[PDB]
Amino acid sequence: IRKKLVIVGDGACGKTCLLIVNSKDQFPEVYVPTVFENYVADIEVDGKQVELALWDTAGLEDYDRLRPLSYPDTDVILMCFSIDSPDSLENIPEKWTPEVKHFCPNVPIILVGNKKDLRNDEHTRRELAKMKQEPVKPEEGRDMANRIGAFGYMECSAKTKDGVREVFEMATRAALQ
Ligand SMILES: Nc1nc2c(ncn2[C@@H]2O[C@H](COP(=O)(O)OP(=O)(O)NP(=O)(O)O)[C@@H](O)[C@H]2O)c(=O)[nH]1
Ligand SMILES: [Mg+2]
Ligand SMILES: [Mg+2]
Repeated sequence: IRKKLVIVGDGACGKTCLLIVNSKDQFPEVYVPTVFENYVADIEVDGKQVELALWDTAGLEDYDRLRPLSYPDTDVILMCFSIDSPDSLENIPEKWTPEVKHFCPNVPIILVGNKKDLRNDEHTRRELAKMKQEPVKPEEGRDMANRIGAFGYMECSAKTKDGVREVFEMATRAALQ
């Protein structure tokens, strides 16, 4: 069984790192903005054997006209924000859902909060407190998931691996149904 996954979301919100930790076990050393990229992951869910094509896309506006070339015939979308960036969550209904809904109107969406390891990070909390902000709360992520009609809401850390497996298990289930 082959299924296609496309990952989207604000620049630097952790998309590439999430695909790599899942499919190569290594955590990339240098932050390099994505143009486009492809990876493959073999996953097994409910005794079903699945070869998941992972289509990585650009968060940078520089590449907005390129990103839609990745959408044909998608089976599941991972729509991401970073827990260290409340504005990246605000941009989910502003830009990511409108775009996905247009190109892939009925494809299931998993809303994914990345960088969970930064929720309790002192530097992050101090930096955001300067703007009278704080890390995204799980309740806020889950509210947004409901608002946009996502299949599910998941949090993870590519850095520590917490929750990564479950994101891809959920995405595969979604892709199969
Ligand atoms: N603390 C922490 N940092 C992370 C995590 N995942 C990625 N990062 C860091 O965040 C930066 C951007 O990550 P990356 O995956 O490249 O982001 P992206 O969403 O693919 N960006 P683009 O849209 O530009 O391709 C990198 O410096 C990376 O090390 C995570 O789980 N925790
Ligand atoms: Mg990237
Ligand atoms: Mg915005």
